[PDB]
Amino acid sequence: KKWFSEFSIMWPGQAFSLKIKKILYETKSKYQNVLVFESTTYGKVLVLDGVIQLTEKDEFAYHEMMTHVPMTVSKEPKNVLVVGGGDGGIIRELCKYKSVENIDICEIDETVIEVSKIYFKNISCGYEDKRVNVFIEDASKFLENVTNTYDVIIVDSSDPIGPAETLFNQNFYEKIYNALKPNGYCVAQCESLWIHVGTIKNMIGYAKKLFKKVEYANISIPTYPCGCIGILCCSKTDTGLTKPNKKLESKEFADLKYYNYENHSAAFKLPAFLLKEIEN
Amino acid sequence: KKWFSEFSIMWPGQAFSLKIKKILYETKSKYQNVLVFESTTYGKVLVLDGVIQLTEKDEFAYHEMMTHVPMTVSKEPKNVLVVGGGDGGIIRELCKYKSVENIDICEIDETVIEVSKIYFKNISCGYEDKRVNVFIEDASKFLENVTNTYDVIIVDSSDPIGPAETLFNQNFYEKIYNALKPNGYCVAQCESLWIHVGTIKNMIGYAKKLFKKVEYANISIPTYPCGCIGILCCSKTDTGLTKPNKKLESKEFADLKYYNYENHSAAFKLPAFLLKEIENI
Ligand SMILES: CSC[C@H]1O[C@@H](n2cnc3c(N)ncnc32)[C@H](O)[C@@H]1O
Ligand SMILES: CSC[C@H]1O[C@@H](n2cnc3c(N)ncnc32)[C@H](O)[C@@H]1O
Repeated sequence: KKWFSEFSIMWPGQAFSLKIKKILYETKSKYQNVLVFESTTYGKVLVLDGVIQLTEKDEFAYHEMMTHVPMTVSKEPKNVLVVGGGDGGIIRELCKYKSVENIDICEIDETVIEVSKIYFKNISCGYEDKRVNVFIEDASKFLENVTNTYDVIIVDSSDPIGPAETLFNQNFYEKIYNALKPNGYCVAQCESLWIHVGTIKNMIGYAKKLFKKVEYANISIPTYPCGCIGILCCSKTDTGLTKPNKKLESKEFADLKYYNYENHSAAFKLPAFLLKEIEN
Repeated sequence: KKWFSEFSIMWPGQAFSLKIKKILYETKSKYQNVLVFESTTYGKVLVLDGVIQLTEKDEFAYHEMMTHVPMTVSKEPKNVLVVGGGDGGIIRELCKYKSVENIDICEIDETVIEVSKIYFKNISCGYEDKRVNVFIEDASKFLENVTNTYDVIIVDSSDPIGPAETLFNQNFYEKIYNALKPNGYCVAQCESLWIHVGTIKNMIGYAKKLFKKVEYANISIPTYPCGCIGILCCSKTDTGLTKPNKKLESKEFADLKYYNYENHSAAFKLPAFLLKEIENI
């Protein structure tokens, strides 16, 4: 009985392994190597170019924090875009907001959507919502001509090596800024504070050229390297994304497993060493 | 270059590994297998029975949260007990409080204190402080017949597989409770909320039979399984441990790399699923 090991040039000197119960699917798509397996203790796992993208056991932490942070701050969002996120976990959490009109997703790799629909039904269930519109395209190309459209943009990308390489540069952030409404918000997956603080500082700096308020939050998730991942939070208004404007009290939100009102703000209380690195 | 991989029945089906620059020391003590190695990206690493105890790069997160949460709540803590903690990290943090009068440490395995002096001098530097008294004993035995003595008890244990087994039971918590002053506090290492909910529920339940207010806080640390570890927070007053009564702003605290006043309280804002489980204790 074998183990899967996640080793990368992006985090050298460390590795995380999961014991494999069985391999479910492996193929090479037009864009990336795609592996799906049942682990013995974290449920099903999705792997792209040898990097864990999700497990069934902990995916809610990431998907709920990335969605409910901006969606409890934006008032009356009508148009939201997911960049990347082919598994559909973000769309799942977005569907819970009954007054959103259009959920647009731009995913480069249609094989990730297919596989998610087949093997991760509890994640990909939102694709059935008739408000969902799917665009199969490089988001960097998709966003190049959009302006003044989205209330919230959620960048749920894979890591900078592979097709997401176009999503971690200044030009992309300008596109996000322009694609947003005047009071719109963006959140984006961003490097772990335990790995490359220099990358976080680079990303904050690209955002701060455009956005009035740029903040960083941490989410605990055991199957990403170092057991955590950042959220780069970008606001066009001065008030930012640290404090929710509403409580998720309706029935669609009863079963949340991570997010709540208090932990929203707590997510932005970062270790002292990081604060010092990003203050200056 | 070889890798070190951390396997345990306490975390089946997963493992974290670190690339080994060089092996520094390996010995079987009277109690456990002791390993020290230099990793390629985390510095030196202390391993006990095949489980990572600390690394140089991230040890401050655990030692600072474990220490400064109770020490900023207790108003005038003069006598403090560390259980376990042979490496010295909690003692280092405690020595920063000039107003502390006495620090007792009870550590079962003196080889771990010896190894820490040799290979972890930036962690073991407090053993030189003249306030520090060292007892080499199973803390379960040590605390029999200690009563109404400590303002703070900090239980920096290894995992419950091995000699720390005697620290993860109701009997231990009766001793802690008796050894603390009437407004004393205890904090105890209490495992990962991603995989140890069973243990976390058992421990909180033992503490709740004695203490009026029992809380749980989480610390981000990448070299413990799941990238986090919790603090079982035990108070004899109803106000508990979530709000500090002092700030760490003086020179002695200039070097803090994790803890601050907001982070203290934020540590206790737990994931929704964990809150639901703690409701079922
Ligand atoms: C699984 S969540 C991360 C996703 O980001 C998608 N992705 C990577 N690069 C891009 C890109 N340039 N545009 C849109 N989606 C992308 C990946 O194919 C993956 O499904
Ligand atoms: C390295 S910090 C953890 C410390 O807890 C110590 N320890 C484990 N069990 C006990 C015990 N029953 N009493 C005191 N210290 C202990 C271990 O030897 C280790 O040095």
